[PDB]
Amino acid sequence: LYFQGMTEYKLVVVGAGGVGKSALTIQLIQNHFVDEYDPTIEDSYRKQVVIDGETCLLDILDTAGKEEYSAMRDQYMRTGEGFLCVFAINNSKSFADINLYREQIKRVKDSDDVPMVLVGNKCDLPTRTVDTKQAHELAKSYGIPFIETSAKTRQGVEDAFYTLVREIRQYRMKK
Ligand SMILES: Nc1nc2c(ncn2[C@@H]2O[C@H](COP(=O)(O)OP(=O)(O)OP(=O)(O)O)[C@@H](O)[C@H]2O)c(=O)[nH]1
Ligand SMILES: Nc1nc2c(ncn2[C@@H]2O[C@H](COP(=O)(O)OP(=O)(O)OP(=O)(O)O)[C@@H](O)[C@H]2O)c(=O)[nH]1
Ligand SMILES: [Mg+2]
Repeated sequence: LYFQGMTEYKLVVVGAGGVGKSALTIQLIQNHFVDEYDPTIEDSYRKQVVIDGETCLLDILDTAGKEEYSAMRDQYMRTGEGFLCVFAINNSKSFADINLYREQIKRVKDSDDVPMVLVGNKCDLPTRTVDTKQAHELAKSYGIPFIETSAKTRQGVEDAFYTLVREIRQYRMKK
């Protein structure tokens, strides 16, 4: 649970290719928006942050959306403590891919109450095909938070990662 007395949280960002998981992560870690698309195999970042007064060590795993790197899933799902399940609000297919990740996480962790947050990214764009209410209704049925983000403008970026931390904390305080 702790590293040098700081509370450790192992966050994993998952979702289809091109949804913005790297841009989100890099916005949180480095406070800059990546405009280019450099597909990820698997990257990781640590960040010391205060969340609700608690000094946390975040270990954020930035995973592959491209199917060619699927063999790496089982390993990150075993070690991850909470999952940001990311789709893009202009990509219907990405929204339809959410439960591919969710069900795989549940299967690997053999658990129905794994901490997760649904993230609808690219909320800056005009061309929305996935509505707020539609994604909200899904997250409600899952019993998880839903947050709209823009890696470009920073809207909701902290909220997405910090909500996940709060959910893990609540899951842990239960036990
Ligand atoms: N307008 C806008 N573009 C975004 C946003 N987030 C990401 N992008 C762009 O979308 C493209 C892909 O973003 P990435 O973060 O590389 O995507 P990814 O989900 O990490 O992709 P994989 O690593 O292949 O799974 C890039 O060109 C980003 O600049 C956002 O919030 N708004
Ligand atoms: N966790 C998980 N994700 C999966 C699985 N199969 C596919 N995916 C994800 O979903 C994507 C493919 O789903 P779609 O967006 O419908 O794509 P598609 O039509 O099958 O193929 P393309 O459009 O060519 O990418 C992959 O790139 C992965 O990100 C699976 O078994 N488990
Ligand atoms: Mg990436």
